[PDB]
Amino acid sequence: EKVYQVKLKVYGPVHIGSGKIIRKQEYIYDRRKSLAHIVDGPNLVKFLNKKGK
RNA sequence: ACGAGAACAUGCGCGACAUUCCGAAGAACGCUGAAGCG
Repeated sequence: EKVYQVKLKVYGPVHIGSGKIIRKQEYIYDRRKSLAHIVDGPNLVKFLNKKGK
């Protein structure tokens, strides 16, 4: 059995899904900075509970 | 005034000794998190 090393050169963006979709409520979108902060829900909820927010 | 009268078919003695229910054996074969775009 022969073996080879596959080199996938990405000429177009590739999205292998994970079965999980989030909405703009779940994560952060700084439009002016144009950056999306992916956050985890439990930490945000506990932070808001600590801050009373 | 019975071929009769007594007279335990009895005594000591382990169904016991040696033994692997093991030997061989892939829970794996195929399987794009993807299709349409409203």
